[PDB]
Amino acid sequence: PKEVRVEPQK
Amino acid sequence: SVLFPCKYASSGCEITLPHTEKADHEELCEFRPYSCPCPGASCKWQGSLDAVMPHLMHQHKSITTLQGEDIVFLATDINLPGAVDWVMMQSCFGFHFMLVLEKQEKYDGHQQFFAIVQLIGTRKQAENFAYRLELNGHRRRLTWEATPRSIHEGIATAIMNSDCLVFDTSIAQLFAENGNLGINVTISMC
Ligand SMILES: [Zn+2]
Ligand SMILES: [Zn+2]
Repeated sequence: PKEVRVEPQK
Repeated sequence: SVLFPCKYASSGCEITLPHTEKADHEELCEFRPYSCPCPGASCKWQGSLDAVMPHLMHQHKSITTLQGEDIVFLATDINLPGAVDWVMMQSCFGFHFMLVLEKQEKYDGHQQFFAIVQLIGTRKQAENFAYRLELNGHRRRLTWEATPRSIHEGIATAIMNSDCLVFDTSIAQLFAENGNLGINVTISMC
């Protein structure tokens, strides 16, 4: 059930 | 009653059909090339299904994968101007699912968000799954549940038809922390 910081595609 | 080979016979189809049926099949045909399932119009790649994951790994290195049926998709910097994209992968039930968040320019300074999940697999395989997207905030919760699209189909039509999780900037602010949006993604089998 973890989390992932996702940055914009760029 | 005259029968034509599928246009993808050269790739291995073996289906032959009446002209009345030919295009309807060729649109659905498994031997149809897959286009890159990443959001935006930058990558023009095409290939077979088995080539998709290696492609994503070679050309889209920044895309992170999480194992689990129940994860948090944290989109950072959602208020940063322009139309933008977020993408990650979720691995469960023996498959990979691509999670996509897309920000579009709407009528005035107002922008709209579209969030959707695709199966890295065929349409038939896609039918065995359901996904749930959850936005959570203070004393609130917005939830969308549906059948994931196969990347064979893509998401342009779904997004165009609002057939996914749809919300705009003002909605986004209710659920955002900093400039970030947490999306709960849960996959299950039908
Ligand atoms: Zn065919
Ligand atoms: Zn690509």
